[PDB]
Amino acid sequence: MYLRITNIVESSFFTKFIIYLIVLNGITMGLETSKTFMQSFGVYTTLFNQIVITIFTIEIILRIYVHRISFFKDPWSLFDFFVVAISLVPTSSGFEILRVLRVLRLFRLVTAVPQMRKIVSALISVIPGMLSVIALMTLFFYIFAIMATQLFGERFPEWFGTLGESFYTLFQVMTLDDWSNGIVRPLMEVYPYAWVFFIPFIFVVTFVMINLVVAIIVDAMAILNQKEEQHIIDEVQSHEDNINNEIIKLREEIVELKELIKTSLKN
Amino acid sequence: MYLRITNIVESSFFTKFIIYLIVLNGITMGLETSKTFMQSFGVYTTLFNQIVITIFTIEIILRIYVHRISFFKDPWSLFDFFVVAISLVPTSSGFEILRVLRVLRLFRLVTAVPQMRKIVSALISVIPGMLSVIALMTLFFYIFAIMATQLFGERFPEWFGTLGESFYTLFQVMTLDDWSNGIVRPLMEVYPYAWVFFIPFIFVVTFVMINLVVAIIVDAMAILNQKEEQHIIDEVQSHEDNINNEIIKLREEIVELKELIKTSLKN
Amino acid sequence: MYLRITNIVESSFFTKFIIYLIVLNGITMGLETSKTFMQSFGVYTTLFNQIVITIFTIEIILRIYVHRISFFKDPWSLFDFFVVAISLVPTSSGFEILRVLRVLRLFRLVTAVPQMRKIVSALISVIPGMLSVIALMTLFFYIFAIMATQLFGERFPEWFGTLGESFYTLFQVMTLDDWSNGIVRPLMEVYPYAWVFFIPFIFVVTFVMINLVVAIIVDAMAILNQKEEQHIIDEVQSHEDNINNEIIKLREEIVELKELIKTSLKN
Amino acid sequence: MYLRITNIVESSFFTKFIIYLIVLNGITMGLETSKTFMQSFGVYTTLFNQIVITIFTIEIILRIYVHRISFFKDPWSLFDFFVVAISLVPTSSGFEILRVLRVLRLFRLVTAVPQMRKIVSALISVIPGMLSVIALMTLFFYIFAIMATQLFGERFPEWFGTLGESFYTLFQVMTLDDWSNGIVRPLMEVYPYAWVFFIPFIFVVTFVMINLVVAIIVDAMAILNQKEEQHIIDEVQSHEDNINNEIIKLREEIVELKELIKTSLKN
Ligand SMILES: C[C@H](CCC(=O)NCCC[N+](C)(C)CCCS(=O)(=O)[O-])[C@H]1CC[C@H]2[C@@H]3[C@H](O)C[C@@H]4C[C@H](O)CC[C@]4(C)[C@H]3C[C@H](O)[C@]12C
Ligand SMILES: C[C@H](CCC(=O)NCCC[N+](C)(C)CCCS(=O)(=O)[O-])[C@H]1CC[C@H]2[C@@H]3[C@H](O)C[C@@H]4C[C@H](O)CC[C@]4(C)[C@H]3C[C@H](O)[C@]12C
Ligand SMILES: C[C@H](CCC(=O)NCCC[N+](C)(C)CCCS(=O)(=O)[O-])[C@H]1CC[C@H]2[C@@H]3[C@H](O)C[C@@H]4C[C@H](O)CC[C@]4(C)[C@H]3C[C@H](O)[C@]12C
Ligand SMILES: C[C@H](CCC(=O)NCCC[N+](C)(C)CCCS(=O)(=O)[O-])[C@H]1CC[C@H]2[C@@H]3[C@H](O)C[C@@H]4C[C@H](O)CC[C@]4(C)[C@H]3C[C@H](O)[C@]12C
Ligand SMILES: C[C@H](CCC(=O)NCCC[N+](C)(C)CCCS(=O)(=O)[O-])[C@H]1CC[C@H]2[C@@H]3[C@H](O)C[C@@H]4C[C@H](O)CC[C@]4(C)[C@H]3C[C@H](O)[C@]12C
Ligand SMILES: C[C@H](CCC(=O)NCCC[N+](C)(C)CCCS(=O)(=O)[O-])[C@H]1CC[C@H]2[C@@H]3[C@H](O)C[C@@H]4C[C@H](O)CC[C@]4(C)[C@H]3C[C@H](O)[C@]12C
Ligand SMILES: [Ca+2]
Ligand SMILES: [Ca+2]
Ligand SMILES: [Ca+2]
Repeated sequence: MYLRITNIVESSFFTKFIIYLIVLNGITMGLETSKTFMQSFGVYTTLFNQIVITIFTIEIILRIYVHRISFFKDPWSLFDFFVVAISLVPTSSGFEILRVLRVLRLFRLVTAVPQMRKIVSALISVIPGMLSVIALMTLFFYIFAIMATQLFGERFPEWFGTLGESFYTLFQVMTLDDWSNGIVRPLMEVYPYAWVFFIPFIFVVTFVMINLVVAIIVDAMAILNQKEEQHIIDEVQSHEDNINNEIIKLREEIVELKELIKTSLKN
Repeated sequence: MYLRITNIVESSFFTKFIIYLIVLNGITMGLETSKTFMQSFGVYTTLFNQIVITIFTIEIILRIYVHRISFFKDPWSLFDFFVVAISLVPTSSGFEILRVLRVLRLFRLVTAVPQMRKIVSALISVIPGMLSVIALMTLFFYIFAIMATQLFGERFPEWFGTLGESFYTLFQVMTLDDWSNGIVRPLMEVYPYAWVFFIPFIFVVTFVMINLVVAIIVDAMAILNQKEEQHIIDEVQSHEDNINNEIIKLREEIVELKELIKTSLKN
Repeated sequence: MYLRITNIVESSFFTKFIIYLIVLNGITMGLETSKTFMQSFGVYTTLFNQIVITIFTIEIILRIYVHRISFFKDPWSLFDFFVVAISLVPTSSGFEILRVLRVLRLFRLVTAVPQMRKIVSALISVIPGMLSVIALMTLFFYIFAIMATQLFGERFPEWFGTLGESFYTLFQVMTLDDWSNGIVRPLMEVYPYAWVFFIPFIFVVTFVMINLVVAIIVDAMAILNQKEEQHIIDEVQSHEDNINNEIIKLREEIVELKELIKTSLKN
Repeated sequence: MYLRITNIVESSFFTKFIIYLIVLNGITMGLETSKTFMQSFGVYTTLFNQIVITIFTIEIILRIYVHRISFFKDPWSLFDFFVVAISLVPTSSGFEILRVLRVLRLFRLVTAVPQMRKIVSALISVIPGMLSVIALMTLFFYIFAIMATQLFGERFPEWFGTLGESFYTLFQVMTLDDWSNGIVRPLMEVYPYAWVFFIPFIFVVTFVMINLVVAIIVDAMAILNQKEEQHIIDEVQSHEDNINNEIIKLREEIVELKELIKTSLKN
C-alpha cells in the first residue's frame, strides 16, 4: 500500500489539488459572510464545506502514513494537523468559537505554497534572538501594571481596576493610542502627577522599540561585513603570497648562480 | 514623412511647451476651487481648460503617430493617454465623478519631467520584490476579516457587519487609529475576550511591516557589499599581474645568465 | 585698532559672556510667563531684557566690524542678525505677534555652541537631496486637495470647504491623526465610496515616506562603501609604484653585464 | 571571616537562591493586586515581603564585605542597593508613594540575570552619544512652550495656561496624539492661524526623530567599515613590506653578482 500511497501523496497532482481546494474553500468562506447568499445558496456551500474537510482529513491521514514520525516533527504539518482537527469539532457545540476557528484552515495556503513558507520562515527567523528583549519588556509592563493598579485602580476601575486591566491600558498607551485626552488628562484631573508615570513609560517603551530595530539592522550588516572581509583578506593573502613566493625563487636563483661560480677554480 | 513631424515632437520646444501648459492649467485648476473666483473670472478659465484639453489631445495624436505601437507599451504614455481621454468626456453626464478625475491630468508634470519620472521610478521598483509579502498580508486580513464579521458583526454591524466593513475596520486598527477607545473597548463591553483577537492582529501586522523594511535595508547593503567585494578583489588580482609581468623580466635575465656562465668557466 | 577690537571679539571671554547672557535671558523669559512673578518684581525683568537687547546689538556691530563682508555670507551670523533685529522693533500696538517672536532669540544658544551648531548643520544637510521628493509629495497633496474640495467641500466645509482646509485635513490624515472615526467614517455616511479616496492616499503617502528613509540609509552606505573601496585600491596601487620601479633597476643589475662579460670575450 | 563569606556570595547557590526569591516575590506582588486574594491570604504575603527584604539586606551587606570599595562603584550593585533601601522605609506616612515604589525591587531580576544586564547595557550605550540632540530638542520645546503659553494660554488654560502645561500639550502633539481634532482644530476656532505654529512644530520634531535614527544606523555602519578597512589595509600593510624585504634580500644577494664576476679576467 505504502509506495502506492507514497507516490500519490508525493505527486505534483496531489498538492496542486489541495491548493485548488483551499482556494475554492476560501472563496466559499467569504460568500458565507453574506446572509443574502446563504438563504439562496447556503445548502450548496454548507456541504461543499463538509466534503472539503473530508478530503483534508484523508490527505492528513495519508501524509501521516507516508511520513510516519517525521510528520509530527514538522512545524508545517503539525499546523495542518491542528487546523484540520479543529474543523472536525462538531459544527454544533457548547464552545462555539471553534466554528470561527475553522477559518484558520485558509492558512493552509501558506503551508502548501513554498514562496509563502519562505516569507513566514524568514519572519520567524528574527524572533529567537528577540526573546530576551521580549522578556525584558514584559517584565517592564508587569512592574508598571502593578504600580498603575495600586495608584489608579480605585478611582479608575475601567482602565486600571485590575492587573489585567492596567496591562491592557499600558499596551494602549504604548501604541500611542488616544493616550493623553483619552487616558492621562482624565487621570490628572484627580492625580496631577500622573504624567510622571506615563511619560517616562512612553520614553522607555519607545526607546526599546526603536533600538531593537536599529540593533537588528546594524548587527546584520556587521556580519555581512565580516563575511566580506574574509573574502577580500583571503584573496589578498593568496595573491601577495605568490609575489612573495616568486621573488624567493629569484632570491634563490641568484644564490645558485653565485655558487656555480663558487666552484669554478677550486680544483 | 514620420520624420517631418517626428522632429517637432522630439524637440526641446514641444516638451517645454507642454510642461508650461500643465503648470499653467494647474494654477488654473486651483483658482477654480474658489467660488468667488469662478464668478469674477469663471468664463476665462473654462476657455483655458478647453483650449489646453485640445492642445493635449493633439500632442497625444502626434505622439502616437511618431511612436506608433511603442506608445501603447510605454506606461508613461499610457497614463498620459488614459488621463487625457478621461478629460474629454462631457462635463454633464450620469457619472459626473469623471469631472473630478480630470485633475489627474496634473500628474503629467510627473510624467513629463524626467527628474520626477526617476523618483516615481525608484519608488515603484521596491514593489515587485514585495508582491509575495503583500499577498501574505492580504490573505491575513482576509482571514481575519471573515473571523471578525462572524464574531462581532451581529452586535457591531457598522464596524464588522459586512466583510468589506471588517476589512475597513481592520485597516484602521493597523494604522493604530483610535483602535482602543474607539473600537476594542466598545467591543469588550459585550465581548470581554475581544483583546485576544485584536492585540495579536496588531502584533503580527506591525511585526511584518517592520521586518519588511528591515529586510529591504539589510539585503540592499548585502549586494552593495557583493559588488564592492568584487571591485576590490578584481584590483588585487590585477595589481599582482603588474608586479608579475615586471618579474617575468627577471626570469629571462637569469635563465640567460644560466645558459652562459659555465661557458665562461672554460677549463 | 582693527586688531585690538578683533582680539576682544575673538576671545573666549566675548563668546562666554554672550552665551552666559543668553542662558540668563532664557531663564527670565520663562519666568515672564508667570503672572504671579510678573506683577511683583517683574519690572526688574522688563529692563534686563532691554539691557540684553543692546548688548547683543553691540555684539553684532563689533562682529560686523571684525568679519566685515564675510559676516553676511555666514548663515549663523545672518540668523543672529535677524533674530536680534525683530527684538529691536518696538512693542507696536496690534503687532502683538512680534512680542512673542522675540523669544526666537534663545535659538542663539544653538548659534553659539559649536556642539549645537553641528547637529543642526547635520540635520540641514539631509534636506538638499530631498527637495525632489518634497516637490513630488507637495504636488501630490495639491492634486488631492483640489479633488477633495471638489468632492467633499459642499457637505463638509470645515474639513474640505477650501483648498487650504483640504491641505490641512490631508495633512491630518497623513499623520494618521484620528483619520477614520474622525474624518472618513463621517464622510462615508454621505459618500459610501470615500474610502476609495483616502485609503489609497494613505498608502502612497506612507509608502513614499518609509522609502525616503530607506533610500537615505542605503544610499549613504553605498557612498560609505565607495570611499572604503577607494582607500583599499589606493593602498594597493600605493606600493605598486615603488615596487615596479625598484625591480626594473633590479633588471638593470643584469642588463649591464650585456657588456660586462661580453666585452671580456673581446680580450 | 572573609573567604568563608566570599565562598557564600560567589556560589552558584547564592545567586540562584535570591533570583528565586525575586521571582517568588514578583508573583506574590501580582497577587497582592487582588482584593479578593488580599482578604484571605494577605498576612501570609505581607510577611513573605518582610522576609524577603531582610534576606536581600543581609545579602547586600555580605556582598559589600566581599567587594567593599568596588561595590559602590558598580552600577548594578548601586541599583540593587537603592531599590532595597526604598523597601526599607516605613509605610506609615503622608507620602505613601513609597509603598508603590517597593515593586521596583523586581528590577533586581534585571541586575541578577546576565542576558538581562547585557540588554540594558546595550540600550544605555546609545544614550551618551545622543545627549546633544536631546539638549537641542529640550531647547526647542522650551522656546515653543513659551510662545505657546503667551499665544494661547488665556483662552486655553487647560492646554496652555502655564509653561508646564504647554510642555505637556506639546509632548502630546509630538506623539501625534489626537493633535488635530483634539487640540489644533479647537484652537483655530479662536485663532485661525494656529496651524502656522503647530504644523512647523510637527515637521521639526518628526524630522529630528527620524534623522536621529537614520544617523545612529548610518554612523554605526560607518564605524564598522572603518575597522574593516584598517584590517584589510593592515593585510596589504604586512604583505607589501615582506615583498620589499624579499627585494632588499634580492639586492643583498645580487651584490654578490659583481664581485663574484671578479673570477673572469683570466683570458
Ligand atoms: C541583543 C541584541 C539587541 C540589543 C541592542 O540594543 N544592541 C545595540 C546595537 C548597536 N549600537 C548601534 C548601539 C552600536 C553601539 C556601538 S558600535 O561600535 O556597534 O557602533 C539582539 C536582538 C535581536 C538580535 C539579532 C537578531 O536575532 C537577528 C540577528 C540574528 C542573527 O543570529 C544575527 C544578528 C541578529 C542581527 C541579531 C543581532 C542581535 O543578537 C540582536 C540585535
Ligand atoms: C520606444 C522605444 C524607442 C524607439 C522606437 O522604437 N520608436 C518606434 C517608432 C516606429 N518605427 C516605425 C519608427 C520603427 C518600426 C520598426 S523597428 O522594429 O526597427 O522599431 C523602443 C526601442 C526598442 C523597442 C523595443 C525593442 O525593439 C524590443 C522590444 C521588442 C519588443 O517587440 C517589445 C519591446 C521592446 C522592448 C521594444 C520596446 C520599445 O518599442 C522599444 C524600447
Ligand atoms: C521576501 C524578502 C523579505 C522577507 C524577509 O523578512 N527577509 C530576510 C530576513 C532578514 N533578517 C535580518 C530577519 C534575517 C536574519 C538573518 S540575516 O543573514 O538577514 O542577518 C524581499 C522583500 C523585498 C525584497 C527586496 C527588495 O524587492 C529589494 C531588493 C531588490 C533588489 O532586486 C534586491 C533585493 C531586494 C533588497 C529585495 C530583497 C528581498 O527579495 C526582499 C527583501
Ligand atoms: C536617490 C534619492 C532619491 C531617488 C530615489 O528615490 N532612490 C530610491 C532607491 C530604492 N532602492 C533603495 C530600493 C533601490 C534598491 C535597488 S538597488 O539595485 O540599489 O539595490 C536621494 C533623496 C535624498 C538623498 C540623500 C540625501 O540628500 C542625503 C544624502 C546627501 C548626501 O548629498 C548624499 C546622499 C544622501 C544620502 C542622499 C542620497 C539620495 O540622492 C538621496 C537618498
Ligand atoms: C579579606 C582581607 C584579606 C584576606 C583575608 O584572608 N582576611 C581576613 C579573613 C581571614 N580568614 C578568612 C582566613 C580567616 C577565617 C578563619 S577560619 O578558621 O574560620 O576559616 C582583609 C583586608 C581588610 C580586612 C578587614 C578590614 O582590615 C577591616 C575590616 C573591619 C571590619 O570592622 C572587620 C574586618 C575587616 C572586614 C577586615 C577583614 C579582612 O582582615 C579583611 C577584609
Ligand atoms: C550627533 C550624532 C547625530 C547627527 C545627525 O543628526 N545626523 C548625521 C547625518 C547623517 N546623514 C546620512 C545625513 C549624513 C549625510 C552624508 S554622509 O554621506 O556622511 O552620510 C550622534 C547621535 C547618536 C550618535 C551615535 C550614537 O551615540 C551611537 C553611536 C555610539 C557610538 O559610541 C558611536 C556612534 C554612534 C553611532 C553615534 C554616532 C553619532 O555621534 C551619533 C549618531
Ligand atoms: Ca493616534
Ligand atoms: Ca563593507
Ligand atoms: Ca484619537
